[PDB]
Amino acid sequence: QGQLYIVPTPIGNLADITQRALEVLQAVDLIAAEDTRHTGLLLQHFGINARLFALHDHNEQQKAETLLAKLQEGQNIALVSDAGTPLINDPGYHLVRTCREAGIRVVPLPGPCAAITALSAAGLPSDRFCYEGFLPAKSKGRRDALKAIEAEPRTLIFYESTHRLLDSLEDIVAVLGESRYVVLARELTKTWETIHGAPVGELLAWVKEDENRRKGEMVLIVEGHKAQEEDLPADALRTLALLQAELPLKKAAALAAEIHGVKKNALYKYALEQQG
Amino acid sequence: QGQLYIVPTPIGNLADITQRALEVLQAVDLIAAEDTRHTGLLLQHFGINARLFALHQKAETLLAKLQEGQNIALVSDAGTPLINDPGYHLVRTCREAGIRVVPLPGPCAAITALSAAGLPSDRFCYEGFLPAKSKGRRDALKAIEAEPRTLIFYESTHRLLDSLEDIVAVLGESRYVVLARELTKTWETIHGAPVGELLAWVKEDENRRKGEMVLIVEGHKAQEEDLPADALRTLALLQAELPLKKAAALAAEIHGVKKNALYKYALEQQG
Ligand SMILES: CCN(CC[C@H](N)C(=O)O)C[C@H]1O[C@@H](n2cnc3c(N)ncnc32)[C@H](O)[C@@H]1O
Ligand SMILES: [Mg+2]
Ligand SMILES: [Mg+2]
Repeated sequence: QGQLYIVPTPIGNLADITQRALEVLQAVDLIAAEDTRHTGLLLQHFGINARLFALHDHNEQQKAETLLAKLQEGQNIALVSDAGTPLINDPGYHLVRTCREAGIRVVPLPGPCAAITALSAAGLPSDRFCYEGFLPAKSKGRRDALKAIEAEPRTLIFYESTHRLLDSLEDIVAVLGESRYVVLARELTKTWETIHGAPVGELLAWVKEDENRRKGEMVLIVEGHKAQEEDLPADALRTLALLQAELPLKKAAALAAEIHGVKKNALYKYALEQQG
Repeated sequence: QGQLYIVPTPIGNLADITQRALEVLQAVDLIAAEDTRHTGLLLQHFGINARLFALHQKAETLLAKLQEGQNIALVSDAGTPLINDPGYHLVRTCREAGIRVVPLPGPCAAITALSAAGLPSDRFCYEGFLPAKSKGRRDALKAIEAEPRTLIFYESTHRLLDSLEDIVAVLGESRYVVLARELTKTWETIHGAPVGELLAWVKEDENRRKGEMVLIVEGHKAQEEDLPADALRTLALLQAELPLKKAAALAAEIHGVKKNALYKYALEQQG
């Protein structure tokens, strides 16, 4: 019977909270939080007292049923995360789905979002964009993920940690090339806030100039691929290379052209250039 | 020497304004908005006076003012500014001119709708307003039919029925769609259901299509198992050339299909 509230929290600047959020927090009986201690400190700063429930992804589903039962009893539950808004790389998906399928009102509240905040000042097209969150921590997985989105024409939003910023930048340089334009937004809404846009190679070089520039939390905005059709499809080239490894060059090119339905002369020229 | 500020505005709830935004508005001596009337009404409700600037080149004037040393705050009618509209060129020019841009967190209709829709969020794409023309809308839907990420669109009450019919025609009926209406207000309503069921539900009453809407559509992540004729012909061609096992592996890696299936199919054909 009681409604669930998705109340965002500041992303580092306490002053960046909404009045409605404070009223809702003081008007609810239980607050599901990623880390009770953290939220507890935030509540104390505003002089708000309420019950805290440890709700994180590890025990999300397990306690989703308990939260649903509590809501059915007429209680009001507000969901908060350490920062930004829940459900965006933060726990809450299973609980929200269970509440929705059980016929429970869900009241979302506007609030801070690191990706949106970075995009607003990114200086890049915002009409269409794709959010991807964190990148794989492994080199092979990261390279595969980057390759899969190499041809994406929309602006790309990624989340990044100081622990792997240099490796991720190097992988981006290797895959997407240094010509791509990338914007790094660090410590938004904080004293050391800094947004720097540049070619990937230039960006990397600038970051390596000082360790201070890769400290804290970061968001990466990658300009989408340009609308150039001169380059032939990469899948055809990969198939041609694999068939060359397994079969003779001429048969490999003929089979690749036949399956992909592309001109054989261009594929043969590319293969000859690669071999040379 | 001046600093540009991005100050998101409420989206239909005056209580959704943050303290930092109010302090920034007081601090800046010139506020630039697209719709002067809306921002003026917001300021009067908050009892704020300032030198409003109207947007319609204005980029050069704003850059000159910023270079002079005047703090300018950029605002929009609702939500976060410079989203689904031009203006990012000005931010890029200011960054290239040594100016410092301070974004402020604020309301976002798409993010707010996504946080409550319950559809997957680990990865999503925002497509903004769909084409107002039926042919354009159908072409856009076709271009994103195979997208596996959750899609977020903005729609107006005028074309909500047309958009729903277009999605029904293109994406079919089995697809799950969530409609968010009048978020952050007494009329807020989020309803999730198949496209056809949602269309019937919205047609059942007129108030359900009143205002501005946010549409969240789950990506295509089902019925991906099949045996395309291209894979079969490739396997047949490679079998005569390479050993069955090698041909099956090559076909599987080319078409991204299970190798063991192709092998069983080849054996059944041979049999
Ligand atoms: C792009 C122009 N945009 C401004 C929102 C801002 N740009 C933002 O990013 O949040 C206007 C569009 O956003 C949607 N919208 C705004 N407020 C809404 C609300 N309370 N409920 C539902 N939808 C809403 C709706 O589709 C409207 O036509
Ligand atoms: Mg922790
Ligand atoms: Mg968290």
